[PDB]
Amino acid sequence: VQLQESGGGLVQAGGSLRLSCTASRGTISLYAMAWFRQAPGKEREFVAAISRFYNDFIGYSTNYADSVRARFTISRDNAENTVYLLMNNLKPEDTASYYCAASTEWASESLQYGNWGHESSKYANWGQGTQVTVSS
Amino acid sequence: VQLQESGGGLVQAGGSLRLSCTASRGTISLYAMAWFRQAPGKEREFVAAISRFYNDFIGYSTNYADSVRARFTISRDNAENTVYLLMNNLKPEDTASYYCAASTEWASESLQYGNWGHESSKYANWGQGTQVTVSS
Amino acid sequence: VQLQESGGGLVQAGGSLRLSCTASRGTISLYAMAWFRQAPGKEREFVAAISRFYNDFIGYSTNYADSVRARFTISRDNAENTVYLLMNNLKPEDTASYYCAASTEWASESLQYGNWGHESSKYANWGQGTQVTVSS
Amino acid sequence: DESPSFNTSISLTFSYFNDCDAELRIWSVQEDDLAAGLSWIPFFGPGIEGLYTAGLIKNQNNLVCRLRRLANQTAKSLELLLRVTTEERTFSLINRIAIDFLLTRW
Amino acid sequence: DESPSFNTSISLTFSYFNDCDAELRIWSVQEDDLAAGLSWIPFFGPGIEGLYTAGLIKNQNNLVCRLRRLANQTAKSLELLLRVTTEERTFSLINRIAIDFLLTRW
Amino acid sequence: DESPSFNTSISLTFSYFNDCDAELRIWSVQEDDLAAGLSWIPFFGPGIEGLYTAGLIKNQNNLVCRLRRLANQTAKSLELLLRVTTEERTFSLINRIAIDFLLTRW
Amino acid sequence: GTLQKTEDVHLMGFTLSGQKVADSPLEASKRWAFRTGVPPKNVEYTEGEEAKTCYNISVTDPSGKSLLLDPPSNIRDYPKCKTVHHIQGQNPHAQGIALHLWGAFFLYDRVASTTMYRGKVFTEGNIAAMIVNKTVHRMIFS
Amino acid sequence: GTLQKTEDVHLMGFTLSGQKVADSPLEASKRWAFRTGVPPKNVEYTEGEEAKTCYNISVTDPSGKSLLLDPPSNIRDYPKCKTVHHIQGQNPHAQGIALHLWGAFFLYDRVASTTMYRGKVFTEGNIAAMIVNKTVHRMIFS
Amino acid sequence: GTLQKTEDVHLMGFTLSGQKVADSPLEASKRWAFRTGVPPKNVEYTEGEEAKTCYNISVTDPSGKSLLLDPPSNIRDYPKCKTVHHIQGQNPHAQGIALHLWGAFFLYDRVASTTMYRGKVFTEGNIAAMIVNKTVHRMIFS
Ligand SMILES: *[C@@H]1O[C@H](CO)[C@@H](O[C@@H]2O[C@H](CO)[C@@H](O[C@@H]3O[C@H](CO[C@H]4O[C@H](CO)[C@@H](O)[C@H](O)[C@@H]4O)[C@@H](O)[C@H](O[C@H]4O[C@H](CO)[C@@H](O)[C@H](O)[C@@H]4O)[C@@H]3O)[C@H](O)[C@H]2NC(C)=O)[C@H](O)[C@H]1NC(C)=O
Ligand SMILES: *[C@@H]1O[C@H](CO)[C@@H](O[C@@H]2O[C@H](CO)[C@@H](O[C@@H]3O[C@H](CO[C@H]4O[C@H](CO)[C@@H](O)[C@H](O)[C@@H]4O)[C@@H](O)[C@H](O[C@H]4O[C@H](CO)[C@@H](O)[C@H](O)[C@@H]4O)[C@@H]3O)[C@H](O)[C@H]2NC(C)=O)[C@H](O)[C@H]1NC(C)=O
Ligand SMILES: *[C@@H]1O[C@H](CO)[C@@H](O[C@@H]2O[C@H](CO)[C@@H](O[C@@H]3O[C@H](CO[C@H]4O[C@H](CO)[C@@H](O)[C@H](O)[C@@H]4O)[C@@H](O)[C@H](O[C@H]4O[C@H](CO)[C@@H](O)[C@H](O)[C@@H]4O)[C@@H]3O)[C@H](O)[C@H]2NC(C)=O)[C@H](O)[C@H]1NC(C)=O
Ligand SMILES: *[C@@H]1O[C@H](CO)[C@@H](O[C@@H]2O[C@H](CO)[C@@H](O[C@@H]3O[C@H](CO)[C@@H](O)[C@H](O)[C@@H]3O)[C@H](O)[C@H]2NC(C)=O)[C@H](O)[C@H]1NC(C)=O
Ligand SMILES: *[C@@H]1O[C@H](CO)[C@@H](O[C@@H]2O[C@H](CO)[C@@H](O[C@@H]3O[C@H](CO)[C@@H](O)[C@H](O)[C@@H]3O)[C@H](O)[C@H]2NC(C)=O)[C@H](O)[C@H]1NC(C)=O
Ligand SMILES: *[C@@H]1O[C@H](CO)[C@@H](O[C@@H]2O[C@H](CO)[C@@H](O[C@@H]3O[C@H](CO)[C@@H](O)[C@H](O)[C@@H]3O)[C@H](O)[C@H]2NC(C)=O)[C@H](O)[C@H]1NC(C)=O
Repeated sequence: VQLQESGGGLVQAGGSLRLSCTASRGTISLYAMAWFRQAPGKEREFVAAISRFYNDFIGYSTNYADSVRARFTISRDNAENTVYLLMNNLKPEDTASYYCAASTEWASESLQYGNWGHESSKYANWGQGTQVTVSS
Repeated sequence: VQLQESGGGLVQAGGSLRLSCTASRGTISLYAMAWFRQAPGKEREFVAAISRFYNDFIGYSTNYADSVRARFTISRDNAENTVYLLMNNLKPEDTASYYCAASTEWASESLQYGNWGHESSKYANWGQGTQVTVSS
Repeated sequence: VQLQESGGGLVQAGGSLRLSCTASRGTISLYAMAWFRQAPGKEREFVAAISRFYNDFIGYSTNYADSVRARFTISRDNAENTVYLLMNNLKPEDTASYYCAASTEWASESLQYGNWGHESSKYANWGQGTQVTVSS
Repeated sequence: DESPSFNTSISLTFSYFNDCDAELRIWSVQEDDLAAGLSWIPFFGPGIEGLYTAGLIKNQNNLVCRLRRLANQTAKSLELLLRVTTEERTFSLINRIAIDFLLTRW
Repeated sequence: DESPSFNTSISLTFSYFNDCDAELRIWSVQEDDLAAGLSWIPFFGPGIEGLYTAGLIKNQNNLVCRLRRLANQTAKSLELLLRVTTEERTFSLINRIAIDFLLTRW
Repeated sequence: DESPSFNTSISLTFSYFNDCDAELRIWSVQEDDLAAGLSWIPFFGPGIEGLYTAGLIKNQNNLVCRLRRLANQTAKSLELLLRVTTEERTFSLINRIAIDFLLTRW
Repeated sequence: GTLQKTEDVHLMGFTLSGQKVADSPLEASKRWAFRTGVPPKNVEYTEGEEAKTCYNISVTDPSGKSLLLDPPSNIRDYPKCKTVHHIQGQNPHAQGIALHLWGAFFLYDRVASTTMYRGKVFTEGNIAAMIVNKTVHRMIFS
Repeated sequence: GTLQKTEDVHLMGFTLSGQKVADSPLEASKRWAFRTGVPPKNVEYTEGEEAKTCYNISVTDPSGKSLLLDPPSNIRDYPKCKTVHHIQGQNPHAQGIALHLWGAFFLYDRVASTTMYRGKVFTEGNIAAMIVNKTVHRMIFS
Repeated sequence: GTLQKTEDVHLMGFTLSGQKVADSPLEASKRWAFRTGVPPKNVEYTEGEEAKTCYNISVTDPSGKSLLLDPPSNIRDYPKCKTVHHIQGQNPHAQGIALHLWGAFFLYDRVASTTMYRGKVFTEGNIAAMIVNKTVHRMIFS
């Protein structure tokens, strides 16, 4: 149920970071979880999301926003009860407060092909977030 | 007729610059135009040159000095009445004062194959030049 | 007989150096040559070795330690009576005092294939060595 | 690799060497474009996207079913042949079928 | 592709399946004496710059003009043959001509 | 290049177009891997390290000592034929030998 | 019968969706698996049937590199598809190349493959070779 | 038909300059253009006519990159050229690859191509296939 | 006329160790040399002998660049080798590619080459072509 974010900080342009998202009193193997970000003066935008069932081939279903494709990689470890985001080749437009969210509305049935989990009205249990700042 | 140069400055080794050459009271669509440079204690040497007809295929025929091949490029825009040179991968042997020149003696007939416009006795209307300095 | 080292110093990580080793009253075309290194608090380890016959094809027989393969290159010049080693892509684990050694025990018969000259009990005429330090 | 011969001796004869859909539509390389006059030149050609024409194969004597099962047992023989070769680029089979036809025809 | 069997009967026969220069000088690969003591080895071979010999095909029975005409009309079939394939490397052709000859003469 | 036919009837016959070992141990692909049932599928295949099988060709009518002699006279024609070609990829000769066989059975 | 020209033979690719086989992404993902130790192969085919269902699949590891292969210059997208399914995924415990469990082929533009490439729309199918001359081609086609 | 060996088939490249076609670089550049969406193709030939005028051409965009293709390892310079014209150019409004308007081929060392490459000397020409045995080859070659 | 199919043509590659030629690395190194100006050529064979001695050789210049060429994706290690000699050396005065001085080919996994490659296990040998069918091949095989 309760979540927390870690790993944010200040980096230069073109740098890399890795965010961790953990839950203490909640088993993450029943929810699909997503990373969002919010800039000052802007709305809270989708970044990435990862699903809940395994499929042998195409293991965990992932989805990314178009500005962060081929740069950001989401990951899930159920045994460590963790969700990671490895961010690579950072731009100064990526400076935001990053948030971790969970949902149990979807991620039933099976594989979610195409844009899925891209909204914010069904994700709950937002953490306090962490500040990622990319500047020269 | 009256030309001026802009865009020079001080860069490190391996850097890049872009110089502009504009004409105030002369339409450059009747001249073939060239970039030269001069070092302190050395003569004024050829760098690049560009012709005046279009040919559909092989549009504007250009020529370069052997020390600046595959690093420097020359270009022109007729509506903006401007001749650019983009220099890439600078060496400290390229430190010089750069000058812009035009001719009407050549640029008749059509496509100029082979070393053409490599002299300096036919170029006129030299500008004041700009200083390009490459040092560590 | 009397050997001497030169070319060591302080470099950053990923840098390159070139060590020379010169003999005053000895002709190194009679001996097989080798480079070793020693860290403070560690034993003296093998780095590289080069043999004494030419073979037209495959030339002078070389051998490298496994930590320094595809990074360090040994060479001999017989007319200048020198043996060289070029270090490329230095790591901070390479910080050591480097030593030059000669042997007349092996390098008879011909082509020395496989791990050869990897020990230290037969090499003699060690120089004073030079300090190579790789640090940030 | 198996290969039928569609003769015309409408009725057609077959000579070699549910799970079936009757409607078969295909895409094919252009033939009438050869009669254009100038479009055989690659600069005046159609390009990648306009290179294909759609068509339909009619199912008159269980033609489509006997092509679908032909592919389904042809893929077993062809893949072992792809196992033998050492090249990973595009490999052609047209010359091999023609030489096999000439070798068994003698 | 079109192909003549350029064959004999001094007097010579042209079979099948201004804008001309009579003088035809060409380059080729060592007309005869293909062997020597140690020439077939590529270490003692000719090299990439000196393996070409020069010859002069004589216009006996208007050979050169008709070869030029045949070359100028071959491109119609050749570009349409190259359009169908999708491989972008060098494409051999003499095997197709030999298989075409075997298929047509039988 | 040379290619002998090699026929049986046990007495045996040779038809073309010491300094040798009697024993000849070779590696081959497989007689028939189809007998497993699903080994033709690449996911159920053996892979690179288990693709070959071992065999022993027996020197019955001095077979090994004439194949070793045949392989050395083959090299000249092969090096010249590779000199003619300009492609640096591997070149297959099976179609070439088959076409050369078909163009001489007249 | 008889065969007159070398270009009279054809190799069509027939899709598995015409074999009354389920083509939903869940029911088609159970025919694909990763395996090490086998090279990929390609084969040229001339023409074929357009599929009801086509797929565009990218699979990456938790590190970030892709588990599939880069497409060569001859690989293109499949010509006509009624619908295309866009699927992204993350597969931690798997290594090697992608292969088809039934022994079928991954069809592209005039190239059939034993493996699956990146960013390229394919289908499942099997190719068949045959001999058709121009007379019965005009008799059957369209 | 007298065809006994496969190496009796010759593919000869005849230049356009032997067809009394004007071959100065002034009026030879109007047979060439740019086009997007066409793959390049190459074909192997055996021997060819000694050329009169050849061309060595590199064109570039105003950003500094060449508009022609990178030549493969197969592509080499044309063997015999009496005159080689060195043309350096720059073409802003032009995207795609280079193609020939007459349908002719750009001849290189035993490779005929439908496109032009960077830094390689070519000529304009067309190829023809014929069947010549050794006894007739020694009669005409000299 | 014993050719009925095209799969009856085999390409066994016989090694020089069975030719009563010495195979120690010293004497085998005297059949190898360096030369520039010759392109490398590869040919495909199907099967061959089990070699007695094999070689794993890398040669570098004083700068650090390997004088041997890099291997393509189809080059693999030789299948059967009783002894693999690991040789590494430095050759200053030598430019070009590696060539054999007799005419023998550098045998790899079903590929025979005229040149050597970086870090691949090869042997010496010459390939031979003949025609056998299945009855003879069960008569001779094991
Ligand atoms: C040509 O076309 C035919 C169809 O016309 C195809 O044949 C199919 O071949 C596949 C091969 O894998 C068959 O799949 C097998 O399904 C079985 C599963 O059993 C269930 O289904 C059957 C009914 O189909 C019922 O008994 C019951 O519902 C069962 O629950 C098994 O035999 C196989 O399972 C194997 O794989 C799974 C994982 O993949 C594992 O459990 C084991 O490894 C197990 O061995 C297999 O999955 C399929 O049924 C065939 N179809 C038909 C209709 O018979 C050919 O493939 C096709 N050829 C080509 C080249 O495309
Ligand atoms: C076999 O060899 C022959 C001879 O060399 C080649 O034939 C030539 O083919 C080209 C194809 O482009 C012809 O070029 C065309 O010329 C025309 C120009 O207009 C003239 O038309 C007639 C010609 O006598 C005159 O009455 C008239 O006054 C003009 O002088 C046009 O038809 C073409 O123009 C095209 O380009 C321009 C701009 O690029 C545009 O208007 C259009 O795009 C237009 O299509 C073209 O220039 C050439 O004339 C032919 N030569 C001869 C002698 O007939 C064959 O091509 C060759 N076969 C091969 C290679 O396969
Ligand atoms: C097919 O099989 C045959 C054997 O059946 C092989 O033939 C051998 O070919 C090589 C080619 O290099 C021959 O080697 C040459 O021998 C001569 C000198 O060598 C010795 O000759 C006799 C041997 O008893 C003695 O006087 C003495 O030991 C000599 O040392 C020369 O002709 C050649 O020398 C050349 O190279 C050296 C560089 O090393 C230089 O001096 C010169 O360049 C000189 O030209 C060469 O050494 C060998 O003798 C042949 N063997 C037999 C038994 O005849 C074929 O190679 C094989 N084909 C293949 C594998 O493709
Ligand atoms: C099938 O899916 C793949 C991805 O799995 C799609 O490839 C993507 O195609 C787009 C559009 O061309 C590429 O974006 C482009 O990037 C360049 C460079 O930044 C720039 O021109 C624009 O940003 C442009 O949008 C994208 O990079 C590429 N993605 C990958 C991972 O290669 C492909 O289009 C899909 N096919 C179909 C038919 O939908
Ligand atoms: C056709 O024109 C091209 C383009 O100008 C010529 O290619 C050029 O060839 C020269 C001579 O070999 C190359 O110069 C050399 O560069 C290397 C590395 O810097 C060095 O050895 C020397 O600097 C040497 O001069 C040059 O790089 C190359 N240019 C390009 C763009 O590839 C080609 O030679 C011409 N063909 C002829 C004259 O037959
Ligand atoms: C023939 O000689 C070459 C000489 O390079 C051998 O290739 C080398 O093989 C070793 C053992 O697999 C490789 O080392 C390994 O590298 C990986 C990644 O760096 C890592 O697990 C360890 O560093 C490990 O030692 C080595 O990289 C490789 N060298 C090259 C240049 O590729 C080859 O194995 C020899 N062949 C035989 C059959 O012995």
